[PDB]
Amino acid sequence: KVTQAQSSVSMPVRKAVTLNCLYETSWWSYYIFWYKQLPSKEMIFLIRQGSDEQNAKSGRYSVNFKKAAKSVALTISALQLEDSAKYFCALGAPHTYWGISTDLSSWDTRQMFFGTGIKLFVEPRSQPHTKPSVFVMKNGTNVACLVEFYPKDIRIKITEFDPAIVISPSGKYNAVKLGKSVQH
Amino acid sequence: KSVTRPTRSSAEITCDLTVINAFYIHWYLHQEGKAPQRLLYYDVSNSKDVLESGLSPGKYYTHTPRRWSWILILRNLIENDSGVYYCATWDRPSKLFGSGTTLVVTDKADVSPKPTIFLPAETKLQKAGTYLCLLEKFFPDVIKIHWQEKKSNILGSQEGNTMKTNDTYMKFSWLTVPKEHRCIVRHENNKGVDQEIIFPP
Amino acid sequence: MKSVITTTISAADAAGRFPSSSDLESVQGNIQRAASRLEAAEKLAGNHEAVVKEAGDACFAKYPYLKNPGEAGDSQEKINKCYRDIDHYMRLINYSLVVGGTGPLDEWGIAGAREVYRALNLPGSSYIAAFVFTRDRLCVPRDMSAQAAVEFSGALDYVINSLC
Amino acid sequence: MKSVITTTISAADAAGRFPSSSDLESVQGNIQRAASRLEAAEKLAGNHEAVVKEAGDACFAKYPYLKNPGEAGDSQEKINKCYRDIDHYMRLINYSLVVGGTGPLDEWGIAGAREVYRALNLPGSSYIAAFVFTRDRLCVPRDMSAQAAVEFSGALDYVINSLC
Amino acid sequence: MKSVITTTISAADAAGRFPSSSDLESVQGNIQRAASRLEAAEKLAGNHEAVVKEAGDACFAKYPYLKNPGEAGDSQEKINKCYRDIDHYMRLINYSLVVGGTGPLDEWGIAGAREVYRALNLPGSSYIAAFVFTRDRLCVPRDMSAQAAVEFSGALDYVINSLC
Amino acid sequence: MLDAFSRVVVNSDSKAAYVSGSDLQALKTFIADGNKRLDAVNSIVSNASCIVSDAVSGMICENPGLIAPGGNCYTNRRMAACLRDGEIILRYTSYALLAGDSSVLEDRCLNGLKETYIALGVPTNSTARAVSIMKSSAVAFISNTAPQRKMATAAGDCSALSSEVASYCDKVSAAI
Amino acid sequence: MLDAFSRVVVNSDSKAAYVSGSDLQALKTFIADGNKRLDAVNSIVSNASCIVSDAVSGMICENPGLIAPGGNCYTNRRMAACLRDGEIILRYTSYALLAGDSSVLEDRCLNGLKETYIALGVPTNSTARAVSIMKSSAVAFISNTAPQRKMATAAGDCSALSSEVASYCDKVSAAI
Amino acid sequence: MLDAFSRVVVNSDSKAAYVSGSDLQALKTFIADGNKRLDAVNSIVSNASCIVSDAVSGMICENPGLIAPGGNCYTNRRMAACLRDGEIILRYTSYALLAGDSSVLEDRCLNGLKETYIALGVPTNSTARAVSIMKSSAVAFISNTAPQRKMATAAGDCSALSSEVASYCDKVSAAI
Ligand SMILES: C=CC1=C(C)[C@@H](Cc2[nH]c(/C=C3N=C(/C=C4\NC(=O)[C@H](C)[C@H]4CC)C(C)=C\3CCC(=O)O)c(CCC(=O)O)c2C)NC1=O
Ligand SMILES: C=CC1=C(C)[C@@H](Cc2[nH]c(/C=C3N=C(/C=C4\NC(=O)[C@H](C)[C@H]4CC)C(C)=C\3CCC(=O)O)c(CCC(=O)O)c2C)NC1=O
Ligand SMILES: C=CC1=C(C)[C@@H](Cc2[nH]c(/C=C3N=C(/C=C4\NC(=O)[C@H](C)[C@H]4CC)C(C)=C\3CCC(=O)O)c(CCC(=O)O)c2C)NC1=O
Ligand SMILES: C=CC1=C(C)[C@@H](Cc2[nH]c(/C=C3N=C(/C=C4\NC(=O)[C@H](C)[C@H]4CC)C(C)=C\3CCC(=O)O)c(CCC(=O)O)c2C)NC1=O
Ligand SMILES: C=CC1=C(C)[C@@H](Cc2[nH]c(/C=C3N=C(/C=C4\NC(=O)[C@H](C)[C@H]4CC)C(C)=C\3CCC(=O)O)c(CCC(=O)O)c2C)NC1=O
Ligand SMILES: C=CC1=C(C)[C@@H](Cc2[nH]c(/C=C3N=C(/C=C4\NC(=O)[C@H](C)[C@H]4CC)C(C)=C\3CCC(=O)O)c(CCC(=O)O)c2C)NC1=O
Ligand SMILES: C=CC1=C(C)[C@@H](Cc2[nH]c(/C=C3N=C(/C=C4\NC(=O)[C@H](C)[C@H]4CC)C(C)=C\3CCC(=O)O)c(CCC(=O)O)c2C)NC1=O
Ligand SMILES: C=CC1=C(C)[C@@H](Cc2[nH]c(/C=C3N=C(/C=C4\NC(=O)[C@H](C)[C@H]4CC)C(C)=C\3CCC(=O)O)c(CCC(=O)O)c2C)NC1=O
Ligand SMILES: C=CC1=C(C)[C@@H](Cc2[nH]c(/C=C3N=C(/C=C4\NC(=O)[C@H](C)[C@H]4CC)C(C)=C\3CCC(=O)O)c(CCC(=O)O)c2C)NC1=O
Ligand SMILES: C=CC1=C(C)[C@@H](Cc2[nH]c(/C=C3N=C(/C=C4\NC(=O)[C@H](C)[C@H]4CC)C(C)=C\3CCC(=O)O)c(CCC(=O)O)c2C)NC1=O
Ligand SMILES: C=CC1=C(C)[C@@H](Cc2[nH]c(/C=C3N=C(/C=C4\NC(=O)[C@H](C)[C@H]4CC)C(C)=C\3CCC(=O)O)c(CCC(=O)O)c2C)NC1=O
Ligand SMILES: CCC1=C(C)[C@@H](CC2=N/C(=C\c3[nH]c(C[C@@H]4NC(=O)C(C)=C4CC)c(C)c3CCC(=O)O)C(CCC(=O)O)=C2C)NC1=O
Ligand SMILES: CCC1=C(C)[C@@H](CC2=N/C(=C\c3[nH]c(C[C@@H]4NC(=O)C(C)=C4CC)c(C)c3CCC(=O)O)C(CCC(=O)O)=C2C)NC1=O
Ligand SMILES: CCC1=C(C)[C@@H](CC2=N/C(=C\c3[nH]c(C[C@@H]4NC(=O)C(C)=C4CC)c(C)c3CCC(=O)O)C(CCC(=O)O)=C2C)NC1=O
Repeated sequence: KVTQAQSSVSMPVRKAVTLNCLYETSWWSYYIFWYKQLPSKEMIFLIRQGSDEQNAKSGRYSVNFKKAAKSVALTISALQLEDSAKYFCALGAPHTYWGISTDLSSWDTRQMFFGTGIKLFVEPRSQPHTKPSVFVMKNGTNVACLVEFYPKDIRIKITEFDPAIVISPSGKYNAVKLGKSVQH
Repeated sequence: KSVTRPTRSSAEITCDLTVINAFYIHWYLHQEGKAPQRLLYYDVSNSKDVLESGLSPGKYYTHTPRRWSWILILRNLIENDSGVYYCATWDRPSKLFGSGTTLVVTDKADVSPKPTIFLPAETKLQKAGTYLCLLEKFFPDVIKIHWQEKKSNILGSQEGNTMKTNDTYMKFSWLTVPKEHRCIVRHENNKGVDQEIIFPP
Repeated sequence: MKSVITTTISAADAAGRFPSSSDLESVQGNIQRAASRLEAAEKLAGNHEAVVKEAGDACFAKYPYLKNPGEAGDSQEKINKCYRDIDHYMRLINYSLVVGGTGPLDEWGIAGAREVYRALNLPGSSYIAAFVFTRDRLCVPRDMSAQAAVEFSGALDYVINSLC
Repeated sequence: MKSVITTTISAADAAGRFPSSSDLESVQGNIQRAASRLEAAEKLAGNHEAVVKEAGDACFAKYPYLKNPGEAGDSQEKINKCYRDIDHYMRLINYSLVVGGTGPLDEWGIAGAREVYRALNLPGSSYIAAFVFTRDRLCVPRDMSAQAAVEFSGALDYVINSLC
Repeated sequence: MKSVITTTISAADAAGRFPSSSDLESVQGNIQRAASRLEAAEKLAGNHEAVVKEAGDACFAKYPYLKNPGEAGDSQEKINKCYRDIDHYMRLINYSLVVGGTGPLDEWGIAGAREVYRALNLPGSSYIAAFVFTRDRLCVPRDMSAQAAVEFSGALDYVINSLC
Repeated sequence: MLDAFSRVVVNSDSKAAYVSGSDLQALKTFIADGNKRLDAVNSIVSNASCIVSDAVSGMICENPGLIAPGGNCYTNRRMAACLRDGEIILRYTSYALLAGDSSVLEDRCLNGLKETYIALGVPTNSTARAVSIMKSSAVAFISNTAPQRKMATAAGDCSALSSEVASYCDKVSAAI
Repeated sequence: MLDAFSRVVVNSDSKAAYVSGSDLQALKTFIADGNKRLDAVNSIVSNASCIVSDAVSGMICENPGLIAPGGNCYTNRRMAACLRDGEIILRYTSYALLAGDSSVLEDRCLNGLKETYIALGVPTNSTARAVSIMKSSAVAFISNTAPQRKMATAAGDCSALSSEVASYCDKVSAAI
Repeated sequence: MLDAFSRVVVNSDSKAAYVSGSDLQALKTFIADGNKRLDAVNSIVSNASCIVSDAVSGMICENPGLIAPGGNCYTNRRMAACLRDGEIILRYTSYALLAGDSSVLEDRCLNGLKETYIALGVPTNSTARAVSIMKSSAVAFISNTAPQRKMATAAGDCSALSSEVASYCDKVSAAI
């Protein structure tokens, strides 16, 4: 069993965030896997940490493993803008032949137990407030208002839909309001 | 990446695991709020399905369309059966995962994404415009909008969120152009192949 | 499987004779020694996980160089394989105690073991250290009776002699 | 003593035939490769003491545990015997280079070495480390010509394979 | 098919060993001597018809009694069979030069030839006359190089010794 | 070859399991009945000549064509071979009884015995009848009910060993 | 057994033909590449234990059911038999590479190997996997592309010898 | 069996010494004369039947009692045994010449040959005469001084190989 108690953690860019995952186990030897689920839901392997190994490190990714406390909390360092995902603490015992139940299974049949995941949002770094340039987009009885604005506080009728605030690659925010002005 | 099928029907879950020396294929369900959990694994050599305890046989079947190919079959679909499914096989350092397909089970229209196109002032101001493409009333919400050039195969394009309109969904995307940049749309329901939208200068 | 019964029956079959007084006498010895044999076997079966853990820990403590890169214990995977090997040997020792002879050990853990360990860079000294630790760790009458201890230590010494 | 000449002559004798075109061809190969293998043998004979010293130093640096009590090399006499064993193997490699085949190695260092090293608790990995260091330490043509190096490394790899 | 390569590989397989330095050395001798023996083979393959006809003429000139009734060669059919046999032997000699060993001769022209010739009243002296004429007729460097001549005459002498 | 203990070990090895408490208890029961098993083996081997000769004679008396010309028991050579093969079958049955397992019987007697008898022309039905008469005689000797031989043994139930002997003889008969 | 020269002679013997100019030129190419062939055979044999141990270990790592109870690599006896078979296959592959012909391999190792493995229960898929890993490692050693062991040879192209080694290993895999 | 290189190694092994510079130079001389040695071996083997018939016929003509009744060469069976023995001795002498060492001859032909001949009644004087005539013919063929057949070789002094052949034949004579 895996217990990721906290989800939706927030941490800025170029920062370090520690994702605290616990686990319950009756296995003498095991491994702990750390997966990030992309918005495309592509479960991606990040780092492998075993029960009887030194705390794992994969460059940016690192683990602070515990045996008695069973705290194998992954730590990410120097976060990039495209590092936000749903991070899963995966407890499995693939390459283990001794110290598990007495079943006749050859560890290729062994399931990888997952925690409920922790979503990470990589907020941009603190920086001087930026004035947004506004263009209102219209083509065929449809109005879309795209707004260089920091923080996420632009605070911008057949139907008007929820504006979408996204972190621009420029280390800032860009927003679109689509519906059938400036306040930042 | 998405599979929409009515209740009391059959859903085919293919995936892209190109593993050749596989011996077991595990099928994980992530129900987007719980942990990804195995329903069964497919014994590749012996062609057996091992359902986890407390389940009922005849709910999950692993089909072998080709050599190194697998598909999960779901009989008498219910809404609880909805989620995201992965085929997982153990690799040397980890467990490899397929791209993952989303199975939405609806009770039982043209739910293709309707392309609303906003050809863009900005080139007067910043000599760099943007093309934003809107796709409305599609089902399911599982969609993928990315932008490419006519010359090459994934340009960094800002992507807004998805919003339910009444019972279908809406989603847009724009690409801050510093040429004919196309807007590839990947949805389940399209005009069989995935969608695509042109944009002129 | 090398045992009292199988040895006597094989000798009689090679001579093409019915079981004689000596064969029944040998089986009587099997009967008498079975008490200690099966006591040791049952204790080992009930406490093998702890015994295997202790043997592996002693093996890696006496030879920390195994954890060096390019050595047999250079990863958690093959450290667990070392513990699994010790478990295999202890299970074969349990089988030998149940059987009454080295048959299971001879056929399943000793035959070809030298070639495997040479080919896989597994020093026999590490196995020997694990089994020596298991043998010298056994306490009488705490762990088993004196004669069950004789059977258990005899199986371990047989494994050690097969490795050295 | 396995060599080109002995192998072909033994084949002809087993068939009970006079030396034929193929036997003379093989001895021509002896002639052709003798330059390289005898250059390797001469270099090894002239620099064997330092080569053996380096091989033993590398063996004991790779496995310092050999100095621990109860292990091969826990006394100065045992370390001297290790260096003498490496000297014996290098002498047999020189003999193989002179002979042109693994004959001297097979008969005098390899045959029974498995049983000797198992009985005396001599880990084959130590010998393998010494010979691997000797093989990788060789430089062309700083130490010997390319083909002499090929023959020397071939003899060393033959010893290593006999040990692993 | 006996050759250098087959001899060394068969010896290694009988001893159950990988090709060692001696085997590669013998193959190197094959490489060295292939030039001469393949020159001889090429010359014989290019001029075999004249050589065969001429060996047959010499055979029947030395033994004109073979044309007498009841003898081998008493009919044009049997004379043509004589020339065909000399052609077969020359082709097998070409094969022996190509492979670098007596293999093709041993297995296809020599084995059982004694029984065949005794049963069919084919005197070995006639074949010996043909091959001796072919051997002594060769001229250096007139027909082939010195070493090609050595290999060709060696094959012919091997055939003669097989017939005498 | 395997005995009861080695059979239990092999079954445990298929599961990579230490010999369980249930298997250990079964082997302890085997040991506790070990004196009875030794008495049963002694009963069989002390009358082995009687068992084999009586069974061959009964097989012949029920099938007189066996000693007729062309019959497989005609020709004292064939009769001696028949008595020898019956004695071999009883010997391996006694081995199985002593071991508590039929592995020795099948592996060293019954493997290829059917094919061998087919090739030789040995009648399978008559051989089965001889093996069944051996079964009955051996069972009687185990239970000391043999009307013409009373082996002094302590009173008790040896019906388990009698059933074991019957099962070994049935395995012989089914092999052919 | 046959070599490349013996193979050419056997082919010529079929048509009662003296070895033609084209076959002679092919064998002259074989000789001119003979030093490269000896290089390749030396690279294989000097790493034979490496190749065999790595191939068997990889076959086990991808298929841990082989070392599970009932698997064909469980029981150190079976493990040593597997390592011995890998060594034998590599030895006959090296024989074929040295000879330039697969006759020695096909006639002394592959002859009856498939039915032997079927009778023994040796899994053909796992054996093929082990032989394929041996092929990859041997080819890497021929081309001196092994990451952890480089053998010094003069610069050149031995892709023909690597392809020949791969062909012998593919012959081994197809035989089973 | 040992060759010249193996003989040098064995001599060096007795002192636990690496092969000395003088021994290496002697073996280099052996290699430089290796083409001469192959020339000599070819000359002997190409005339092996010639030499054996020469020797046995000369031994019989010098001692006509060998073919008289009771003689050891009378009875075509004994005559063929004599011819076979001459061929075997010449074959082992050629082995020694090719190897440059008497080890193969001593260990495989002469070991126990004297006692075997004494038990069989083979006349040691006549056998020695045959061996000496073989020595003369083989020496003539080494030096290409045989009156009836000449073998084309490059001009050079092969007196060392002729003396080696003579030494091997005299060793045969001493053994008997
Ligand atoms: C089937 C085989 C079998 C064995 C070989 C033992 C091995 C073994 N011994 C101990 C544990 C122990 N073993 C001993 C015994 C001794 N310590 C000494 O110093 C004395 C020389 C000797 C007799 C008093 C003691 C005192 C302990 C408890 C403390 C310890 O861990 O050492 C433990 C840990 C669990 C426990 O028993 O508490 C194990 C696995 N047990 C088994 O089941
Ligand atoms: C039925 C009986 C039976 C056994 C007894 C074992 C024996 C055994 N061990 C290994 C395999 C192995 N065994 C070990 C164990 C060791 N690690 C160390 O540090 C020590 C030197 C040593 C134990 C003392 C290691 C390390 C390997 C793998 C070698 C490697 O590639 O690193 C293998 C090869 C297959 C595999 O990879 O699992 C086998 C057959 N297996 C059996 O089936
Ligand atoms: C017969 C076998 C044979 C060998 C295997 C070597 C082994 C060897 N190498 C060195 C010693 C040395 N050997 C070399 C040569 C080389 N060092 C490198 O790192 C390069 C790869 C390579 C070619 C440049 C060097 C540079 C030294 C001195 C530095 C050192 O000790 O590393 C010495 C000590 C004496 C000396 O200085 O030469 C010896 C015995 N010598 C032999 O006679
Ligand atoms: C008795 C033992 C014996 C051997 C072991 C070989 C050793 C040997 N190899 C080559 C020669 C060679 N060896 C190789 C081998 C290779 N080079 C690469 O880059 C590839 C990775 C690899 C393929 C196998 C090549 C390509 C040559 C040709 C170089 C040349 O001829 O100059 C030569 C010729 C001269 C030289 O270059 O030294 C010799 C003698 N010959 C023998 O007689
Ligand atoms: C592959 C084997 C091979 C041989 C054995 C020879 C054999 C041979 N050479 C010649 C051909 C000839 N060869 C020579 C040369 C010589 N004259 C002598 O007396 C010397 C011994 C010799 C070197 C001076 C001459 C002079 C002829 C023509 C005259 C003749 O037939 O004797 C002929 C006659 C037909 C012809 O070729 O024109 C024959 C059968 N050729 C071959 O292809
Ligand atoms: C082809 C040649 C050949 C033979 C020579 C005979 C030999 C022979 N005799 C008997 C069998 C027998 N033979 C006898 C004969 C004897 N009774 C006496 O009082 C005397 C001592 C003795 C001869 C005078 C008896 C009584 C039996 C029956 C044995 C029994 O079942 O008790 C049997 C066993 C089968 C049977 O019951 O018939 C055989 C093979 N049969 C052959 O097929
Ligand atoms: C030299 C070898 C050797 C043997 C042959 C046996 C003989 C033997 N049998 C039994 C003991 C026994 N033997 C039998 C046997 C039988 N009783 C019947 O009524 C059946 C007809 C028959 C079945 C085969 C029984 C039933 C017992 C149990 C009696 C008891 O244990 O008190 C005992 C224990 C003491 C006794 O009760 O006498 C012994 C030593 N043991 C040996 O070591
Ligand atoms: C000259 C050719 C030559 C061969 C190629 C082998 C072929 C061969 N292999 C085995 C025997 C065996 N071979 C294997 C090997 C295998 N098990 C696996 O899991 C792998 C897939 C595979 C090797 C890659 C095993 C495990 C056995 C023992 C089978 C058993 O006892 O159940 C046997 C039976 C005798 C024995 O056990 O040694 C033979 C003849 N032997 C030869 O003489
Ligand atoms: C006890 C039985 C027995 C025999 C059957 C003969 C058989 C026999 N004959 C000869 C020996 C001989 N036999 C002959 C006979 C022949 N001359 C011809 O012209 C014909 C071709 C042929 C008869 C048809 C000749 C010529 C020799 C001498 C061979 C030679 O030295 O050239 C020899 C060799 C010894 C010797 O030189 O005498 C022997 C063993 N000798 C025996 O001891
Ligand atoms: C590997 C070594 C090797 C040898 C050297 C021979 C040695 C040898 N020679 C003979 C046997 C014989 N050897 C001879 C030979 C001789 N008679 C003479 O008159 C001559 C003087 C002399 C040869 C020059 C004879 C005549 C016999 C037969 C004697 C007999 O059967 O009475 C025998 C007994 C078996 C047989 O008859 O073949 C043996 C072992 N054989 C071998 O295998
Ligand atoms: C595979 C088969 C094979 C052989 C059969 C030999 C054949 C052979 N012999 C010599 C070479 C020689 N052969 C002889 C032989 C002799 N000259 C005399 O005058 C004496 C009568 C006689 C003594 C035996 C001599 C003296 C040389 C030296 C000439 C030289 O090397 O140039 C050479 C070197 C080149 C040459 O000059 O021809 C070769 C290749 N080598 C082989 O590789
Ligand atoms: C005259 C042609 C003839 C025979 C021969 C027998 C042969 C015979 N013996 C039997 C059965 C049998 N036979 C013996 C052997 C018996 N015990 C001894 O110790 C002595 C000395 C014996 C030899 C005579 C025993 C002990 C049994 C067990 C059953 C019983 O007889 O009570 C059975 C019965 C098998 C069954 O139950 O199906 C038969 C048919 N019958 C015939 O019709
Ligand atoms: C931990 C479980 C495990 C293994 C064991 C290996 C087993 C293995 N070795 C391979 C392949 C392989 N193996 C070697 C040998 C290797 N290289 C060297 O330089 C030396 C000294 C070596 C000793 C080990 C070579 C040279 C190759 C060629 C390919 C390569 O590695 O580049 C391949 C690929 C075969 C193919 O191409 O199909 C495998 C699967 N892999 C695993 O996952
Ligand atoms: C008629 C009773 C009779 C004989 C038979 C011979 C037998 C004979 N041949 C010899 C010696 C001998 N024999 C041959 C073989 C011979 N030479 C050739 O060139 C070819 C092709 C040959 C085939 C026959 C050679 C080469 C020699 C070497 C000495 C020489 O002839 O010059 C020697 C001398 C041995 C010595 O030197 O001690 C003798 C006695 N002599 C006889 O009195």
